[PDB]
Amino acid sequence: RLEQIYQDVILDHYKHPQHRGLREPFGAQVYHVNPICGDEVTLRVALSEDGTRVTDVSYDGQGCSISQAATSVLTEQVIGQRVPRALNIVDAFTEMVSSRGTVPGDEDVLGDGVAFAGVAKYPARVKCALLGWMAFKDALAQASEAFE
Amino acid sequence: LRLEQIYQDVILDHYKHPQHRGLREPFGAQVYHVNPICGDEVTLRVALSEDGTRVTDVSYDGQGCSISQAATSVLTEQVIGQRVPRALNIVDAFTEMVSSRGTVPGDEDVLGDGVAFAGVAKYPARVKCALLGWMAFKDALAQASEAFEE
Amino acid sequence: LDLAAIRADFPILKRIMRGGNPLAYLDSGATSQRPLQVLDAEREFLTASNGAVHRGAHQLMEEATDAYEQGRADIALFVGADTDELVFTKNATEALNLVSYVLGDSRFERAVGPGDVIVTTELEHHANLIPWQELARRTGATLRWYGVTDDGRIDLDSLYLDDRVKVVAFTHHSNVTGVLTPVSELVSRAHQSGALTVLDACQSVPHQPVDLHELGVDFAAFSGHKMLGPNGIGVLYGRRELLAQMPPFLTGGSMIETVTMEGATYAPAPQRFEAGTPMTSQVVGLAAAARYLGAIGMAAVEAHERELVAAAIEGLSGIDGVRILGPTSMRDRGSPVAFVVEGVHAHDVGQVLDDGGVAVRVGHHCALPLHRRFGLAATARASFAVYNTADEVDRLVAGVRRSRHFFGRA
Amino acid sequence: LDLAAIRADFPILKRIMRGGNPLAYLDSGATSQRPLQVLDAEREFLTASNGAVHRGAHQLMEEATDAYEQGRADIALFVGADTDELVFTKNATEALNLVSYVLGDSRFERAVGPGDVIVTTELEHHANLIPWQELARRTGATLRWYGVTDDGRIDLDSLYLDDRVKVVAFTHHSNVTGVLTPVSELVSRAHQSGALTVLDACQSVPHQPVDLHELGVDFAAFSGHKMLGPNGIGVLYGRRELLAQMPPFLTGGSMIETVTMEGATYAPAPQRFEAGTPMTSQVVGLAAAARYLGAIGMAAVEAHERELVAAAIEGLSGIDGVRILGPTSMRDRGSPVAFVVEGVHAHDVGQVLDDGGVAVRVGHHCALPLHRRFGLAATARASFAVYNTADEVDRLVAGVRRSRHFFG
Ligand SMILES: *Cc1c(COP(=O)(O)O)cnc(C)c1O
Ligand SMILES: *Cc1c(COP(=O)(O)O)cnc(C)c1O
Ligand SMILES: [Zn+2]
Ligand SMILES: [Zn+2]
Repeated sequence: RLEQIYQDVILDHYKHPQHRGLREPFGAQVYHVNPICGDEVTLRVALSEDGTRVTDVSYDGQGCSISQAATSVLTEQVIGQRVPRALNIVDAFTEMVSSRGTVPGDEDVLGDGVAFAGVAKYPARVKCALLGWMAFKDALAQASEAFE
Repeated sequence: LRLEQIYQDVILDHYKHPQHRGLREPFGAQVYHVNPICGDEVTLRVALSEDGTRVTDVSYDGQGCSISQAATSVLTEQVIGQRVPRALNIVDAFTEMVSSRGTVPGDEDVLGDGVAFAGVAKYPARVKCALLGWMAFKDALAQASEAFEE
Repeated sequence: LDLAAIRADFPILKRIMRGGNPLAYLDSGATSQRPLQVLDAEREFLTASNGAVHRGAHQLMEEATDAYEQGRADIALFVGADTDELVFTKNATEALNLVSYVLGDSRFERAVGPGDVIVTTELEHHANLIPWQELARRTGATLRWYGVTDDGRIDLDSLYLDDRVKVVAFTHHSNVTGVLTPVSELVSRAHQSGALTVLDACQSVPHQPVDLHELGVDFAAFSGHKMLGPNGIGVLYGRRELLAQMPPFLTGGSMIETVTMEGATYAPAPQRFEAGTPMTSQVVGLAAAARYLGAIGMAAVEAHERELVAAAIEGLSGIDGVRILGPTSMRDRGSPVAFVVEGVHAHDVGQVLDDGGVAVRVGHHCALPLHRRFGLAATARASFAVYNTADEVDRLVAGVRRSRHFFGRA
Repeated sequence: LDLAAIRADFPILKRIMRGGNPLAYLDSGATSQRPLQVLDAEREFLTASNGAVHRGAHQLMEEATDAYEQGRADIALFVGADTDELVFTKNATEALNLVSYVLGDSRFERAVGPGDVIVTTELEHHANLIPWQELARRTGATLRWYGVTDDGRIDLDSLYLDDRVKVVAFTHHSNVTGVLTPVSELVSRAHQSGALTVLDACQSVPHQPVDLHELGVDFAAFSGHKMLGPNGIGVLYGRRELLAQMPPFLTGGSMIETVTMEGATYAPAPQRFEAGTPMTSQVVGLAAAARYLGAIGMAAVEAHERELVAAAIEGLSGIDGVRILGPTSMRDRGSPVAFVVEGVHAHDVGQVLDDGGVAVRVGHHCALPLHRRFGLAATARASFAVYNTADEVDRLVAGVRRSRHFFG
């Protein structure tokens, strides 16, 4: 069907969301809201003892299938990764969803992330998809500042 | 010639040789009016008779275009010596003619040389030029009448 | 009403949307569509008579000035105002800001200060809330508000006015609950303290007969682009006697009577409130919109919209887990219909509707305090115009049912 | 440039006036005429993509939002700003008012108060004068002004360095004398007191290349309807770093970050300064006007207008008893040409020109203190646009001779 936008990976993460619920420890906490009125997230990032790897992404808040599925998929891609590799994946995701139909995304880099390719064609919903990703980007930058 | 139809001889004559120019004493009211069409201005006085029933003088100074200055000159010739209510009726006939967009030619029996401003009406921007002295007079007359008794 | 003939006036209504279906535009609450009579009145002006207004003395200046001041007169007749009681702004929001700033100006005898109370409502669009918060902030006045009833009406029991109350601001017609407010009661109450009334009429002027003299409000704001008219034009109504007492808000050319480097004196109303080149061709368009609606008849417009609203409430009410924000009756109610789908986020409901070509607004509709009062982060909102149909309401109901099936709720 | 091709774009220029002559429109300084690309860009948008901007999430909202923000990008490119440094207002006047109100706001660090000085100029249009008078009235700041030289230029020798100066507001390009101002010197002087600069660019943006970054001004205002664009759209430029520090002016929907009954927090610039539904179709039309002018090229527009201006100055100066208000020299000079006819009131001069189909403005052109400085009640003003012609200048000169004959 012409949804397509609503891919099985997206419905799957919405029904069965990964890493939901704020956990401790954490090194920074952020609160982000969709410019499109109706989605929000509180998101925590914990870093390793040496500050080099993301050990946890925990979050809460309410939103649409696309905002909540995007945030679940984020946590799957980024937890246990080197900070620079986490940063690269966020850039890859942002480039794909922001491209209109133009960038398919690389599944080696994004994993289930590429399922959000269909959203690019619907620019109002791109903001739904980005909420948790830009929230993680904020919280990561803050957690790395915290570290030193 | 369209230009001659707005700029009638009476207008060019009063413009070139204006009547009752220059502020005089005595007077009952003084007003200052400015044309929204930035460039025309009048300081105008009205004197009433001892019994308050007649306009005995209209004195004025200021600066403006052929139409604003000619109209004030013609105004003074029409209302000097007239009963206050007759002066008021003459002003209303003048305003109705020039505001008429050319549908009212005016009655020369009521307006005299006033009728020469008929051709102004179809130039709505120039209507404010013609009305400057007449609305100045209407204001000053109502202030001079109120001033009188007491 | 000849609905087919009216719809034929609006070129956009023929548009095939990305999913393959003709547009069903149910978002006139946000912005209305334009009939050819409006588009053509503005284009004819622009290609024939475009010149400066009230500035110089050439032929095009006279035609433009005639079009501007006749448009003001046409719009005043439509809303039961005198010509001189209308002020043109960029939007209704600016109209409310203008009142909020003049009410803080030391040169206005009804200016608010410490000890004074400004009253608004928890029902309001943000345009009829934030400017009052800012007026309170600048002056030291304080802000109070009516709450909202469980059926989305102004709760008149929630606030007692007292002599400190100087301003009472409220909606004529809610842009979310569709409630028609009790104007004569609120005016009567405001008058017990000699308070000024400010009426947000953005959703009344396009949808029902409006007579601003009758309503007896001090100020009213409305929006051109919601009543079939151009973008870039809002309207402030002020009682002639109040406008005459007010200092200017925005200053500049055309609103002055004298000027030196040291100071200025200001023109009479409404020119006092119109600084700089006005939205000349947009006055022409909005006048054409007022004449268009006048010719249909606003009673006939209201009756048609009320039929669509009632069918929408009936159809959505019949879906399991759908609830209306606002009355489920038609008592003192019009457009729009805002609703929640249990288990389906408004963003998802709106995406499913849009896939069918049905355009609804999703979010808080610029009325977040209202949503928060009902514990809601967003609603879907079907608003209606004279050009909408019962068949489009059926498509709305089908799309909401589809959104429940698609998201596995049933 | 193909002048005949350019004129073929403007339906109104074919009009036959009441005196029986084709229009000679010499009043673009008050408002400009619209080419088909601008009329059609707006109408195509309204009949296809008209939806709310940044509100909801349906297809028409996406198209309307794309058109709004692409229009902001197109206009910013045209004036050498970044996209995020342009704020849409109903007119240039409102843009100068916005700055004049934020400069009195307790929440702005650079706001003025008692002991502070605001500087404007005696050359200014009223839009760049009255808001400074009002800001002085509200805050207790002092107003001062540059004077005008005998040739109608800003008199740089008329004010001196004063640490109290916090705001300097000045024209880029006079709407009466046509003088092009020494922006670089005025900015350098402003910086010596840490003053903010406010550039009135209403007569530069339509008439010459403008690069607002290059100019180094803090703020600039210009008017859509003067640059072949729609009515109802002005632009405020503000340096990014400054807009970020600035509290809102108009408040309401679309400009908030959070709201409760108790208070609100505000969106970033430029959304912070756009309260309520914007002039969405007018942005589309103004972007089309910027593309139109950009396709001719603003150097080519200025060269053409300077040819017409010189011909007007030289032809009118050839009439006994006709005086220019502003320089006869073309040094640092462009549109328009304001003049007095000895012994013939400006209203009578304009009426004779109008009888011949030539539209000029008569009066003070919204710059009364400038006229007063020269002891003038009113002037006639011929202003020039890319569509005007040498033959229209000849008709202007002929009409002014006719006015001398008719009244002389
Ligand atoms: C036109 C003009 C203004 C005012 O612009 P609006 O669009 O009328 O508000 C200000 N300054 C100058 C120099 C102008 O020519
Ligand atoms: C649309 C609307 C506003 C704002 O009008 P704009 O034209 O966006 O400025 C204010 N109040 C209500 C009730 C509205 O529906
Ligand atoms: Zn969402
Ligand atoms: Zn005159």
